[PDB]
Amino acid sequence: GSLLDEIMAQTRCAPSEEGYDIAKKGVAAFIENLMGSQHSAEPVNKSLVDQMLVELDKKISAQMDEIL
Amino acid sequence: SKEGSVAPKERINIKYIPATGDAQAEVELPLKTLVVGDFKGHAEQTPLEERATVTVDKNNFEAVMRESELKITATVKNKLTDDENAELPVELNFKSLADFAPDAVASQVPELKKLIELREALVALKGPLGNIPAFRERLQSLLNSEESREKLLAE
Amino acid sequence: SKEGSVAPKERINIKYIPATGDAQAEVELPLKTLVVGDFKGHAEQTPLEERATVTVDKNNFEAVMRESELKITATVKNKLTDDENAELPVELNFKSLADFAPDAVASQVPELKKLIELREALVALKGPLGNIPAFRERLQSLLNSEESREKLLAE
Amino acid sequence: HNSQFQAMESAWRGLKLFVDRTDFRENNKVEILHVTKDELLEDFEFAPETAQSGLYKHVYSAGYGQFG
Repeated sequence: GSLLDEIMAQTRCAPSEEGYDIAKKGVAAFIENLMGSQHSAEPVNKSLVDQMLVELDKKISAQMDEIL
Repeated sequence: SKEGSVAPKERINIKYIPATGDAQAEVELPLKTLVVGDFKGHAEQTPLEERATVTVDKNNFEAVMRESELKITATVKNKLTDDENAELPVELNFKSLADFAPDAVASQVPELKKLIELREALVALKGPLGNIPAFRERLQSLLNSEESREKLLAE
Repeated sequence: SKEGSVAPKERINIKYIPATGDAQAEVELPLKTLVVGDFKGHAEQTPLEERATVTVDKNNFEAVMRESELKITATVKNKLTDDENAELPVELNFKSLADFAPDAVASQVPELKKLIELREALVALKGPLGNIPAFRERLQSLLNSEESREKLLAE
Repeated sequence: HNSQFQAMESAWRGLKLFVDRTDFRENNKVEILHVTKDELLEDFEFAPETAQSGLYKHVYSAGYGQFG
C-alpha cells in the first residue's frame, strides 16, 4: 500500500476527499512509461511528462488526421 | 544573441536596448519588381508555367537561400600538393550568406578540414610553447631517442 | 564605555563629549548591493528559495556575526609537544570581530587555556621576584630540601 | 592559516572592509546571501528557466521586482 502512502503524503488531496482516484491514475501511468529512461528529478520529470505529451500527441493527432 | 528579459506583465518591462534603432514606411500596392535570372547551378526540368516566384525581403533572405539548396559541384585545380596537373572536385552546400566565406567553404571540403585542424593544433601549441623552457630540453631527448619517437608518430 | 550623564529635563544637559564626531547623508532607493558568496563553513541543507538575505550596516555587523554561528571545526597540526606527526582538532565559536584575534582563539582552545594561564602565573611572579632578595635564599633551601619540595609540586 | 579558517576569514573580514568604507548614512544598504558556489549552479540547474530560479527570487523579485 505504498501508493496510498504517496497520496497521504501529498497534502493537497490526502484524506480521500476529491480527486484522489484521478491522481492515483496519474502516478501509476507515469511509472509504466518511466522504464524507457530512468531518471530521478522532478523538474526534469516536469519535462519528461511533457516529453510524454509530445510523443502522445504524435500518436493522437496522427489518428485524428485519419478519423477526419 | 538574446537579451535576458522578464515575463511581460501589468508592471513595466524595461529592457536595455543595447541596440540603437531604425524606422519604417508604407505605400499602396508596393512598387513590386521581378528579379529574373539564373540563380542556381543547373537548368530545372520543370517548364516555366509551373514553377513559382518567391518573395524576398531583408528578414527572410536567410530562409530563401537555405530552401533553394544551391549545390555547386565542380572540378577545380589541386594546389595542395606538388602536382600541377592534378584536379580535385568539391561538394558545396549553402544555407546562409556566411557560407560564401572561406570559413564555411573550407569546412565543406574534407581536404581542407584537415588543414584548419592542422592550424588549430598549431595555434594550441604556441601558447604553452614559450612559457615553459623545458620543452627544448626534451626536443634534444627526442633528438637522442629516435626509435621511440617514430613509433609514437604513427599513433 | 558610558559617559556618566544626568536625567534629561527642561534644564540643559551638558555632556562632555570626549568623542569627536562625524556626519551622515541620504538618497532615494539606496544603491543596494547583494554580496553573495560562501560565508560559513558548510553547505546548508535548505534550498535556496527559502533562505533569507540579511541587511548589514556598521551598527549591526556585530549582531549579524553573532547570529550566524560561524562554528569552524577542523583538525590542525599539533606543535605543542615533540611530535611532528601529531594532530589536534579545535572547536571555535565566533561572536564578535575580536574573536578572530589570537586572544579569543586561544581562549577557546583548552590546550591553550593552560598556556596563557601558565604565562599569567609567570607575569605575576616577575613583580615580587627581584624586589625581595630573600627568594634566592630559600631556592637553596629547596635545593637542600628535595623531599618536601617534590611532595608539594604534585599539589 | 587553515584552508577552512582562512577561506572563511577572508570571505568575512573582507565584508567588514566593505561595511567600514561605505557610508550607510548616504543612502546605501547591502544584502548578505549565504550560498555556496557549487550550490548556485545546481540552483540554476534546479529551475527550467532563469526566470524561475532561486537566485532570481533574491536579485529580482525580492528587490527590484517588488512594489516599494
